[PDB]
Amino acid sequence: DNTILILGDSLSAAYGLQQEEGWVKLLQDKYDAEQSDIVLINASISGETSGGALRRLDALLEQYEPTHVLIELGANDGLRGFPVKKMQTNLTALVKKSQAANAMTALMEIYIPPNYGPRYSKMFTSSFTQISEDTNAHLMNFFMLDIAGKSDLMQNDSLHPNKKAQPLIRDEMYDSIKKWLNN
Repeated sequence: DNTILILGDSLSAAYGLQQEEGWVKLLQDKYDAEQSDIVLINASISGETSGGALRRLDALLEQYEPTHVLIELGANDGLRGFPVKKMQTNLTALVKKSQAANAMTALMEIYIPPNYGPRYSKMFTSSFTQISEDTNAHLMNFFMLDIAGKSDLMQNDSLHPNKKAQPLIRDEMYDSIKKWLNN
């Protein structure tokens, strides 16, 4: 039983693509073809924030009783310049609710452009390390780091990865998930 609830935003919800082209579904295809027992449940919603997810999580945990929760949230809070202290409170509560439901929890590190200056971007990214220290959630590398500088992998809007990016993200997530579940 390695059932992983993916609590993400547009970076995991196949924004601008068909759901079947998105990395979560491509990653399940890979698992299915390699005799894995991992099952991904995608609960990602485009535009989701840390506080919006917090309002949904109790119901998702009751619904699926996942053994693992992988959080990929906060980019929308940071793009909007929301206070990092409040995002940190919200993400910590997400982790603690997941752990209280017996789910092993991972948190993806997120990076944002300096739309509110470099110091806010550092405050924002460092908060994920602080939540991991506070909760013991497993920190995951941001899969966009090696994608966002490649224009052939990004949609016209320069924000969302395109269809070509999805197999690449699938392979980074295969590796990050494998390291977590051996970790």
